[PDB]
Amino acid sequence: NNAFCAGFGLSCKWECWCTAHGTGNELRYATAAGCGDHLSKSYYDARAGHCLFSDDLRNQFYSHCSSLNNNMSCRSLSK
Repeated sequence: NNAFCAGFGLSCKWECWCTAHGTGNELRYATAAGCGDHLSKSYYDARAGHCLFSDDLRNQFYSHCSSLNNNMSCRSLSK
């Protein structure tokens, strides 16, 4: 849900991050720049350097990583 996800990083349904073209390396700073305060209802997890959300904000996050010339990878948090 949005309350617990954006608030504590709990009950989130998606975990996404920007990745570098060519190497596929995770890019924490690019990820942070489009998460938390930059994307309503998202939760930036500084330990993993990943962006989490309950609502499906993949389109919005995709646009962000792309604007920086990066790719995006997401994990569905499936039960």
